[PDB]
Amino acid sequence: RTYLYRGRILNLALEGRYEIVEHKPAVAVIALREGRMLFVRQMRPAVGLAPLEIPAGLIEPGEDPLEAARRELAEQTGLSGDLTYLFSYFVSPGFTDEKTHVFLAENLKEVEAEAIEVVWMRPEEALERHQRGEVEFSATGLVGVLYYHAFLRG
Amino acid sequence: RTYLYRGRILNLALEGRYEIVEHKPAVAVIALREGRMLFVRQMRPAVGLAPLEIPAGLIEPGEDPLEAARRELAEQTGLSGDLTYLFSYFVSPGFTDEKTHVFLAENLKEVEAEAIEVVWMRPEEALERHQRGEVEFSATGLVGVLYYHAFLRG
Ligand SMILES: Nc1ncnc2c1ncn2[C@@H]1O[C@H](COP(=O)(O)OP(=O)(O)OC[C@H]2O[C@@H](O)[C@H](O)[C@@H]2O)[C@@H](O)[C@H]1O
Ligand SMILES: Nc1ncnc2c1ncn2[C@@H]1O[C@H](COP(=O)(O)OP(=O)(O)OC[C@H]2O[C@@H](O)[C@H](O)[C@@H]2O)[C@@H](O)[C@H]1O
Ligand SMILES: [Mg+2]
Ligand SMILES: [Mg+2]
Repeated sequence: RTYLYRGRILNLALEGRYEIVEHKPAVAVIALREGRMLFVRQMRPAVGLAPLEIPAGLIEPGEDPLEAARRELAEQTGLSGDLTYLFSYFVSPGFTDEKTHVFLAENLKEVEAEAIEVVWMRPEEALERHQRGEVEFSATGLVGVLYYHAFLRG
Repeated sequence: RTYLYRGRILNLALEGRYEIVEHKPAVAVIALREGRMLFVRQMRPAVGLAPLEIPAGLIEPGEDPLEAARRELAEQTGLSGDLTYLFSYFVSPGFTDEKTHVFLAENLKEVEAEAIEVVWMRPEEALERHQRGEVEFSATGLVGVLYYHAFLRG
């Protein structure tokens, strides 16, 4: 594997004819309260718009998935809760090694008090808005919506 | 936006301090038959292993999402069916613009007869195997599993 670029959050490598983008692993937090899911939005230069996501971020040096999940939740929404590991997935294995660890957060409590918009919204509404072409989803946002519909109803 | 590299399936650009990887849009197909979901596996150099995915691929020039979905399904599994658009998501909006359009396939029929392994498996089994640390998920594979659990049971 030869490297053509070593950047901040990614390295561009070449493994034969395969173009490979190395990327730090990430975490995402699914949190439901009073029927609303905790989404977040921020301008994403890579896509030119603000998709609907759930609290997510990169795992920092010395951090394990659970600790990163806790930090991301607090820094982006000012909340903390009881976290449970759910599952993980490679965002796009065809070209990048970015792996995302998803957690569920319960018993949320505000521990703290601008570039990231906190968007509490019923998953049913996020889905319909998306179906209407009004809002876009990040993989984390869609996973949160589907997860809710499958195991958090009732 | 300045470009540091223009490759086969991706371009590495720089927009200010933001590192941006341009990538063609993709499609993914969710198909269920007799309680089993249609997964596929192939060695992915980017991650060094074969994660559980669902039929997916890049949209080619002149192709729209639906046509790409049809082509991918046939080329990877030799099947065709009635496709319905479900939703879309950006795989990792924090650095790439890759957008994936997900479809549901029904009334599958074999129209055709080696690098891609066709893996028919009950979503419940894929989830438990993953939870056991035996198999990894691509975002498409996880989305398929969650989608099934939320709307295809019974
Ligand atoms: N990192 C890569 N760099 C260059 N060429 C690649 C790479 N990965 C695959 N290819 C080439 O592209 C062809 C595959 O085309 P597709 O039809 O798009 O199918 P596939 O790549 O297997 O799945 C595509 C989509 O699913 C996700 O897992 C993946 O992230 C991608 O967005 C193959 O013949 C292969 O030679
Ligand atoms: N393309 C980029 N290139 C360089 N730096 C970036 C980029 N995108 C964001 N950053 C920097 O990284 C910091 C964000 O760190 P994180 O805690 O990781 O949170 P965030 O990037 O907002 O979400 C991370 C994860 O969610 C997905 O949407 C995204 O694909 C990523 O895997 C910000 O302060 C910002 O300056
Ligand atoms: Mg972070
Ligand atoms: Mg293709």
